[PDB]
Amino acid sequence: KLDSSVKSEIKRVMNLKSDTGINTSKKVYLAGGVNSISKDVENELKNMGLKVT
Amino acid sequence: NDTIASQDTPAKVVIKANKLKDLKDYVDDLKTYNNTYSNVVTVAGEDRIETAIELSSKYYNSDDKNAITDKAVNDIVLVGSTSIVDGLVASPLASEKTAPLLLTSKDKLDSSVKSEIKRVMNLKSDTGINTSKKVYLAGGVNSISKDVENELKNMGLKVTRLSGEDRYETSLAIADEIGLDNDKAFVVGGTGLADAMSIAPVASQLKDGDATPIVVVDGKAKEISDDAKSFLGTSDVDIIGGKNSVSKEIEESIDSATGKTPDRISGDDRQATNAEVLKEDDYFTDGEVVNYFVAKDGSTKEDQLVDALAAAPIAGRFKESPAPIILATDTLSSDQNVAVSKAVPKDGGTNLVQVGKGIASSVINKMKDLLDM
Amino acid sequence: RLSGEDRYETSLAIADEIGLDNDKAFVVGGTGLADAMSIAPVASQLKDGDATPIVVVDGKAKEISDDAKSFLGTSDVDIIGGKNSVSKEIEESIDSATGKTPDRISG
Amino acid sequence: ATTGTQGYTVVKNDWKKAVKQLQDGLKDNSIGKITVSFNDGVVGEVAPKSANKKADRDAAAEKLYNLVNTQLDKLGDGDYVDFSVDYNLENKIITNQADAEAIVTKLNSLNEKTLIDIATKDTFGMVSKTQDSEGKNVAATKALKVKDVATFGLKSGGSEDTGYVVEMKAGAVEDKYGKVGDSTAGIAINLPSTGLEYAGKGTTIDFNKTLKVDVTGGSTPSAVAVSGFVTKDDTDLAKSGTINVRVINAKEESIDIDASSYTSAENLAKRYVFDPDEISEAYKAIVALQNDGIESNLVQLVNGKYQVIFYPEGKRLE
Amino acid sequence: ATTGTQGYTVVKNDWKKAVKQLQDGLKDNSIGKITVSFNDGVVGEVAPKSANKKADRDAAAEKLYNLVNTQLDKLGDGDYVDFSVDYNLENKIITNQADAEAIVTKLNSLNEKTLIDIATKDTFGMVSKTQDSEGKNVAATKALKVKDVATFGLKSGGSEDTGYVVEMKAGAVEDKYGKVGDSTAGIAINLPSTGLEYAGKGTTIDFNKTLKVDVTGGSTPSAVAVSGFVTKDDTDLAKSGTINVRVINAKEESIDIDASSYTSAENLAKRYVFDPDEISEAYKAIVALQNDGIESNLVQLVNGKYQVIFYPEGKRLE
Repeated sequence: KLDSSVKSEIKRVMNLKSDTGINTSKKVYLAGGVNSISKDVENELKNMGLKVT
Repeated sequence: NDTIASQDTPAKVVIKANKLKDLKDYVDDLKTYNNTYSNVVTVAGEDRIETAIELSSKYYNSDDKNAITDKAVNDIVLVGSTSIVDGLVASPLASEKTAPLLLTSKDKLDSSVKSEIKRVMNLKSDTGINTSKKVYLAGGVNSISKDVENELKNMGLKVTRLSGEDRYETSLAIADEIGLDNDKAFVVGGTGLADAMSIAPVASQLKDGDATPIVVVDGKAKEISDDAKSFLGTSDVDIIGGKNSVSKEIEESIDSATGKTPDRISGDDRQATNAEVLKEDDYFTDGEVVNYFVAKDGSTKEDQLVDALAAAPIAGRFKESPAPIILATDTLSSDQNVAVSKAVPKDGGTNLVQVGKGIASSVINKMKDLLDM
Repeated sequence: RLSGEDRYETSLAIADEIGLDNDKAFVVGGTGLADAMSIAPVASQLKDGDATPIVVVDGKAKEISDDAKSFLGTSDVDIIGGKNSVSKEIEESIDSATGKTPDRISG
Repeated sequence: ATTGTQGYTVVKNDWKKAVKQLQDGLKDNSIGKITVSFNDGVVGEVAPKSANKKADRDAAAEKLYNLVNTQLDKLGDGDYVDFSVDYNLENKIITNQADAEAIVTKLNSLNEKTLIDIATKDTFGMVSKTQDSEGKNVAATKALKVKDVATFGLKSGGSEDTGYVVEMKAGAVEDKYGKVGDSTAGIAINLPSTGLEYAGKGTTIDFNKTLKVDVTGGSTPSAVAVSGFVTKDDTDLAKSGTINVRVINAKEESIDIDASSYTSAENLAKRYVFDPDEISEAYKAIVALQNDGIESNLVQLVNGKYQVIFYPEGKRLE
Repeated sequence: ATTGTQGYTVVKNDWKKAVKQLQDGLKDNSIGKITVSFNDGVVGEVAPKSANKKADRDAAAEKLYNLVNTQLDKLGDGDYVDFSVDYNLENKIITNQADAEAIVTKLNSLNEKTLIDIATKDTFGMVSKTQDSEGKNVAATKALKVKDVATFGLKSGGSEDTGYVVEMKAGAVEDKYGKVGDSTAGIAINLPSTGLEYAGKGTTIDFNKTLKVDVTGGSTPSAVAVSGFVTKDDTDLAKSGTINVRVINAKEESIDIDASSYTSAENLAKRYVFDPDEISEAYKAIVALQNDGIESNLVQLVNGKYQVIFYPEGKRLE
């Protein structure tokens, strides 16, 4: 589970908002496989509207 | 037959139609839904103390769009979390001193409040404490104990207490600190808690730079105090609340002292008086008030008006269009419904700030309806 | 390997490799096996070097996939098979996506 | 190219057909020069050495494709290719004899359109050159259709170099304009003296303005004229100038309002955030076109449908 | 430009370094023009508008990178980029004051290298300008080193536009060449009068040929000379002309025979099929170089190692 503290820092540091378009330049790099960062967490980042590599 | 799109665009949307009118309508709806997807904030914590902290963190030493100040502050206004009576006229003080209005438990300074004080004033070991770093305690010892005052002093801050034996002397102590420099002042009755909260945003309007002071007077006395008379000098006064809050006797008294005829903004109850504050032209312009705050009215319990106390400075300084506070716990009055309707432009409101938790959803929905949100 | 989770994604993988360069494409239903075989020779007809791609779509769905829409772009489409293989809903979907009226060859 | 300017925005999947339109533009001579830019920086100029020669135009078209094909085929997120296209729609010709004949048939499909009806005692129309023995106008034999006024076909000196050019030849009309039984002599019909060639002139034949009658005088007519080929710019930009083409790494969302299922303007707002000025300018151009007849590049008649283009900022959160 | 020609073959992973060298080459004016080709077709020309201006050379280098960066970074299997590089190593200047000083340090690191040793009764070498009281040559104080024949540093008047240019100034030597105790007068040491400028002039200083002694006459020497800057090109190619660089979508297999683990010639044959003529021509040039002293463009001394280059046809079956 993406920690709520981490989700908040992601939105804060990248400035993600409802009134603003998430253009193709907002990117999140997951450094590790599924046993380090699960699929559930990757999908939560995708669900907010970010490119996730 | 096209424009050059941004490189970061996720799509090329081509909207086609046989009839130019069907196109016109699709593009009109698109414009409408695009613009509308954005505007209603709540500011509340699990406690009234946390609500005040949430307000301080959002509006003082904050980068927020409606913040009163963006830099570290030199002044705090502190109020006893239970004692609304003592801190009653502290909102315009907080407004003019560019200071958050915080709530504290009487006996122990709350750790959350202590953290917010250090944060909002930026207190440090490498920096000299000149005679200007200040904490104003709005209230006597039965609202904010000596223990708490000494704890603020222990942090290394100058602590000034604006107080007296009662709400009246306490109010003048606070009003004296605000200063009466625009030849204008507000007056409210001792039991007019909600009335003081209704006018608090207005008093908190910096008008020609200065906030306007609020004075609590013994509304059932024959004359106002010599201290009130001296403070009021030769100024214009606006009385907030009906004859059951501030008698006609007191209005005459103010007239005689100032030499100028005082105004009266009032209704049959607190929600009505709140509505009247909004209707008054000196305080708000018709079809030009877009920003609104909502807080509990105190009907269920009087001390629950502390949310409005802490919100009022902010409402007074909000952007470049001052906001009122609508007092409503479970329901809006008919007068409030009308007032907002006449205050708001035909186009609706642009900001709605709910302050505290126990405001019923009906109230917010109704405010959203009145403001077309 | 040109593949996907199902027949539809697999078909686009194959159609993508063929490339849609003549502004023309073929579409068949998931159960339209025989229909795909009926048009396969035609798709296989080269015009100025290129074959025409065939895409399998969910014939009972409300809309074709975003992948199908993207791949098809603004091209002319010929649907092979009846309403039980590729519903009228899917024909409309292809029309809306391409902006061009698709044809239907069926029995 | 500069974001927001007048010009075409092609998506990645359609790069080949868009580039084909520029290649056709170079081959057909609509385009005198293409300055190519990868992202924001200029990387090459494509221009035929001599517009008169076919080979030079084909060479320019091949070089264009070779230059941009990997850049376009491998276009990443945020990347784009801009083409600044110096054109002169007046120089566009038809390089294929099959395509020239395809345009001749497009013009011939109008041959039976009646421009002016036969006259009556009540309504003005076509009358004869000479009055009867009593000095009165008698009705003409036939109505005036496009077949009367001009014939179509490819020009005599056509070739792949100079182009096949569909050509209209003004006819001759002995018949005039008037009322039957009237003593005043019929008014002479001015036939097309300009716009006699259509080389596919960086344009498409505007059938609303092409071969259209312009009666002058209202209730009491004094002059009648018929236009030659009047074209419309495939982009609304002027018959000479510079247009920007831009390919981007975006998906094409075709929204046909006449369709049964299309993305509702509501769900479109829910999926993407749009530039308010991009919307309001398109809306103003629609209102102006609807109310005053004022044309704009933002809204255009393309394939019997009015179209607008939107490039949203990005997707909406959640 | 053409498979099999003399020139460089860069693999995809090193495209950035190779393009940087061409960019540096445009910036330092080694390169007057780069004609770029995507696969077999020419797509652009990179050339500074005016060689004397820095900005025009930087613009040429940025255009070069912008043009080729996607094509190279996204290079697919079977794709390639060819650069035809018009250069004139003689126009190379050193356009960065940091790079010019890097070459001055290169030259200064030679200063202590002995060119001629001190003479002895047994051996010819350096002797004094004037003979002793008995009319015999006496040994010189010190050996002849490079510090004694020339000084290094960047030329005055330099700027990024005109360039910094590393410069040699011939020194002065009073000492001569002979044997100690010999009556014949010492021979004058001829100092560098040419090849005095070096901006890294699209070439690298050949230290085997630069600042080298040439004794003439034998048992009775009659002349001694010292060369100035004698260069060897970044390439084996002449001081000026045209070079072909090609980037390809291949993995680089560095086969160092001096290594502990390298691909045995057996396993190399097992993994790939090699052109027999590519092998035998390389082998013949190795044999000629080994048995006779003969140098060849097929076999070259590069970074202290003899190199051959192979581009196999493909992988072997099984």
